[PDB]
Amino acid sequence: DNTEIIKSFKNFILEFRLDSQFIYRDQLRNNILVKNYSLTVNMEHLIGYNEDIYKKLSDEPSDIIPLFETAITQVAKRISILSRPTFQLILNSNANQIPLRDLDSEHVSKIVRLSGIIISTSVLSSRATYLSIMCRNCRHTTSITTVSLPRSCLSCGPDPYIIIHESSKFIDQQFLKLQEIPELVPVGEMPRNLTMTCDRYLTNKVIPGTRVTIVGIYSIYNSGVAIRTPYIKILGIQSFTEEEEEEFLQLSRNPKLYEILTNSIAPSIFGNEDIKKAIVCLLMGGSKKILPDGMRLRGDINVLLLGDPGTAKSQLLKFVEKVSPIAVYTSGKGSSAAGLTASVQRDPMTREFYLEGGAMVLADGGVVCIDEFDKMRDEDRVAIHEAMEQQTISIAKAGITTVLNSRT
Amino acid sequence: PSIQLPVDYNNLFNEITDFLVTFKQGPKYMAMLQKVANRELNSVIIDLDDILQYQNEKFLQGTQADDLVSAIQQNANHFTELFCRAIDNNMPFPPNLTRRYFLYFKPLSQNCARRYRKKAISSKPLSVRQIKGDFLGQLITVRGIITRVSDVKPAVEVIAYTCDQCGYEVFQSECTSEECSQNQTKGQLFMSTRASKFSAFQECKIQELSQQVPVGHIPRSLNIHVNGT
Amino acid sequence: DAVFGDRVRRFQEFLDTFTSYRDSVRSIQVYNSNNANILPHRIIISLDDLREFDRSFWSGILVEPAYFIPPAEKALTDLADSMDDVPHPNASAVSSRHPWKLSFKGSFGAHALSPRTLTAQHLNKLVSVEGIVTKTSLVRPKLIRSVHYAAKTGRFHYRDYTDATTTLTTRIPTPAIYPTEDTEGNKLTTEYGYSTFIDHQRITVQEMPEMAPAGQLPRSIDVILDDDLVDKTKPGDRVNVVGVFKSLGAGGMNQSNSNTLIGFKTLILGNTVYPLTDFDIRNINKLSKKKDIFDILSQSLAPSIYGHDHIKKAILLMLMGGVEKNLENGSHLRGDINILMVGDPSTAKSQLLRFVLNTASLAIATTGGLTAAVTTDRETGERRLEAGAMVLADRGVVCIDEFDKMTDVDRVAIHEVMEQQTVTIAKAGIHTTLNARCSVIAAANPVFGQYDVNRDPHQNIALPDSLLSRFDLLFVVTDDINEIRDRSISEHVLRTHVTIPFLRKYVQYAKERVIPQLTQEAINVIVKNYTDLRNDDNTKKSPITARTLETLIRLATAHAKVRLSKTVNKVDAKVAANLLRFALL
Ligand SMILES: Nc1ncnc2c1ncn2[C@@H]1O[C@H](COP(=O)(O)OP(=O)(O)O)[C@@H](O)[C@H]1O
Ligand SMILES: [Zn+2]
Ligand SMILES: [Zn+2]
Repeated sequence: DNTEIIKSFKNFILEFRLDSQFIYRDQLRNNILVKNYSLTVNMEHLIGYNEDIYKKLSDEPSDIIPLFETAITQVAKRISILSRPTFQLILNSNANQIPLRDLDSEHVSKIVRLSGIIISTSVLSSRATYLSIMCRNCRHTTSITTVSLPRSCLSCGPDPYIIIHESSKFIDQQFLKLQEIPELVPVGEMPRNLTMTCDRYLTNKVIPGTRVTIVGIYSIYNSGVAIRTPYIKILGIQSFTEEEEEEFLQLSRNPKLYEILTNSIAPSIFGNEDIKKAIVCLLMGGSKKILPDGMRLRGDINVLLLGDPGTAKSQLLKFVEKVSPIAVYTSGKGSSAAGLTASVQRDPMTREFYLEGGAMVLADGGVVCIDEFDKMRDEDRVAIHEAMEQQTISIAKAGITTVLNSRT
Repeated sequence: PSIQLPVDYNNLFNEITDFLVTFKQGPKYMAMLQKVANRELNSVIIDLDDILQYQNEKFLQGTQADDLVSAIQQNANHFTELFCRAIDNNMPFPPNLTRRYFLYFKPLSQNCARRYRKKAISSKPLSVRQIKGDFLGQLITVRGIITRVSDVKPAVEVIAYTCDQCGYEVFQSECTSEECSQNQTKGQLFMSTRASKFSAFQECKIQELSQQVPVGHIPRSLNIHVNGT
Repeated sequence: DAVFGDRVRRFQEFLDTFTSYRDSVRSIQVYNSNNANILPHRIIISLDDLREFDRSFWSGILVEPAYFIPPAEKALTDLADSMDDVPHPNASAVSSRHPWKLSFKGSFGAHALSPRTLTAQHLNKLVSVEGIVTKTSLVRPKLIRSVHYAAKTGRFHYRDYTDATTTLTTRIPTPAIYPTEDTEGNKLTTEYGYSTFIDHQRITVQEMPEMAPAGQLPRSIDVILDDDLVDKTKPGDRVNVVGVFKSLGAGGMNQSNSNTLIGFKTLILGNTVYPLTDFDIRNINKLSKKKDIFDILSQSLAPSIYGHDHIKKAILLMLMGGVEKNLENGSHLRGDINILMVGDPSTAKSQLLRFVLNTASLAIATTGGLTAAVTTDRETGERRLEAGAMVLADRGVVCIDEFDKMTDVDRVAIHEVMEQQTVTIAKAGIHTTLNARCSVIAAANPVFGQYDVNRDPHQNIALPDSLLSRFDLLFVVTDDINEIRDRSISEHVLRTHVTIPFLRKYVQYAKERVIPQLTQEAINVIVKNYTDLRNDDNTKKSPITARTLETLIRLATAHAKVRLSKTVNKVDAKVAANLLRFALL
């Protein structure tokens, strides 16, 4: 019965044709030439090629994605034999994503799509994928591919087998932390954080502070009375309308574009044309340049408001928070160097120490609005100096040292 | 699995008994054992130079001789009992559980080794850093400075019990004596502390001096344990 | 099995088809017989030679160490144990029983990795890893073979042991302690003098920062060393290590233990450690004879800085250094030279320091553990001192940025460094003296950012006069604007919007061979100029003290090294006197 699923996959790789070419056969063949044992399957082609397997995969991927791994491995090895390990499945999709707050107890074991920003990552760890064992009582040998060792010999007492280390295979895995975009979070709420895991070629692609689009499986695992921690098996990560492009191109073609946008910034306030225009320059920011020696010029434009009280200077920062797509607003008093910049903390879910970003890390690639800048301590200012003039944050806590970029 | 080594304890033990009987001061050690026999002394110090002197005396006389000092050098753990065994039968419940005396060996002197045309590697004032794993179980002389000494602590060697059912003295919860093993009823054991074998023990540590330290390193330390008198 | 014996004979054939290996073993055997120190029972195998003799066996070491190396170890041990009769009366029973270990060299193929590049795909393979020694564990002996005597039966006995680390192949573990009774059941007489023990140590190797990308924690891996490699490295050393990358334990496979976070422990079974011309010389000496070589070398230095000829000359003189002396009373004389830079922060100070730090062979960057009087502990609790930049820069140069930002604890420690070239460590339970013969170049800035040229740094920067007097040369630079001149230097910046490799040989050779002594020519010059400076009551950068006389001797000696003359001349003192006047104005 499941052989048809393998056969359909084989047709979808070897025989699927788009743009008058065997794109899936060729791209897998090219990956074999590169020796990259992974294939990027586009879900939009899958639905157009065979909806029946899509129904099974979308509803019950429990056995389908084991079939995905074994079928692609067989097909790719067939291509390798024709031209002259387990191939990782990678999924690219453009279907609608479900909001992170909308995940519930109903999408369990269902493939879902998400979008968010990575706030913390873990170090790589090795996990078993193929094992060979030997009985200590009678030297009986067998191979094994959650997974647990047999309790009795197949030829010896309870648990007679031991692992043959030199004839076993392992794969690498990483643990990631994802949370929703703070801009999409209404005030009075801390963005929900979700644990994600990635393995093999999908590891180490994203650092904390990177905005990503997620395609994965929603599931739980034990780690309250029965509160199991949710987690995601990562399947694929990615990181305007034609009429909108013409609309904004027409905006670029407006003769009074600069003045219209200048007036548009905080229209409730009167005059103040110069400070409006500089903040407009803050929104666009400079263009990045790289020295031939490898150094990078900071492209951010940082402005200080240093005038008398009651001049709408606080209101100017607030308006930017509502116009900048990536916006973080914080006060000088209610901030700390660890809160602003990066920090190192132990994840209680996996019992490991993770590198975790801060407010100045979340605002990477956008604009941050700090108020009462004079009221924050010098140590916070010192950490800002590195971010302002190098776009980097250096962390040295406990017994570990690291440097993290921050284009804030 | 059985193996063969050129070591022969039969020749050495006979030499030890002969050395005890013959080596003069009458005999030096027999006089020492006589004082112990007179209950005047509690510890026995064995001089390896005296043993080496006797070996050279036997060597110059052309009689049979085996390098007893090197045998004690290599395996001092077992030769300590052998000297006790010789004394336990030659001094003017199993015996080892009741012995209250103590025995030690003093090292060869470099002048003596050179005088007998030999090298006393064990007695060479080497540092703790230079003591490899090859020296485990070997009597060696260490030159250094003591940096920490602990106070006196009890060190029980054999734990004594008394049984209500038989009255026997049991040494090491239930009595293992012959009468209680035969009987269906066994008297429960209790700790007879006044009968347990206490040994005087202190913890000491030795460390290299500054001149013994290689370039830019930290002076290493080694544990020294002191027992008996 | 029979396969094990086949590869033992195959390795014996390799040891015979190239006699260049086993003849060095014979050289070791001959040397060890004469010393009746001991040479190690280790040889280095060229993988290329092994590649051309047996491709499968050569690939066997790289790909399947567990099934190829132990056959090779036995074959080498067999060859050493049979090439001589070992006529030693007693040493033949203990010393000759130590097996012979292997080392590897040549092309590593794909197995040349880093802690970052090392992954699970590289397990169970012999690989070469490049990194830095962060720390070393404590050394302990490890039992290998036990020897005991069965007194009741009248014959000796023995027993071997296996460990998951020492056995590349998964042999049955032997957790048993040294036996007390053998098969006969009689109590055994322990033979410590004939048992075999081998030392063991653990080290941690981390990826070098030179290739580390930002935004990630560093990658590290543990390496296991035994016997001869047990104490061959110290923390902080760059190292290339070749060993078997092998896993241990189980990731919760026993019972249920099905947590998703548990992974398999991995480490490297290291077995080879690699710690990290006359034509030019005749050209170096020949170039010294032209009059402008001092100026030409002073222009190749700092090509990105226009002007500052005296500073560039000062850098050359500081690299050349003076000459140290010893006295019959037991005293020693400092010879090195220090330079200090002061003025506006971004103006050419970081640029000059960047060139010197990159050019100098033993340049260390410092900014405000340099005192080397602090300890770092191992994983088991034992601790070791960590070296400091001032100590490490012995016979080198110290590059300091943000010198004004250094703490008072650094200042009191560097007082003896710059004056006595030593560090007197006095801590709880630790007391030692370390040489600190390092030249010092530092940069400092005023608090206000804009330097008040009318006043000395004692009020613009407010460092203690005792600390400031320890610098032989001081320079103040500030971007006083001449628009046509600043245009000339900014055009090259706007363009972005003697060869150094031979010069470093010139600096190396001159200091390596030339040790100039004083001459009557400079004696009168030194006394007269020093007296004139003392007579000059006009304001200067610093008052005239005996250290100024010391600086003149140091500078004149440095110029003689530029001239590569082992005796000083009147011209050397003349240059030093003029340069000091420029630094004092
Ligand atoms: N030019 C202006 N046009 C309209 N409102 C203004 C203007 N200048 C100040 N305001 C008023 O000032 C207030 C913001 O002041 P704010 O910047 O918070 O004071 P502070 O500088 O003490 O933080 C707003 O309520 C705003 O209505
Ligand atoms: Zn079995
Ligand atoms: Zn009893």
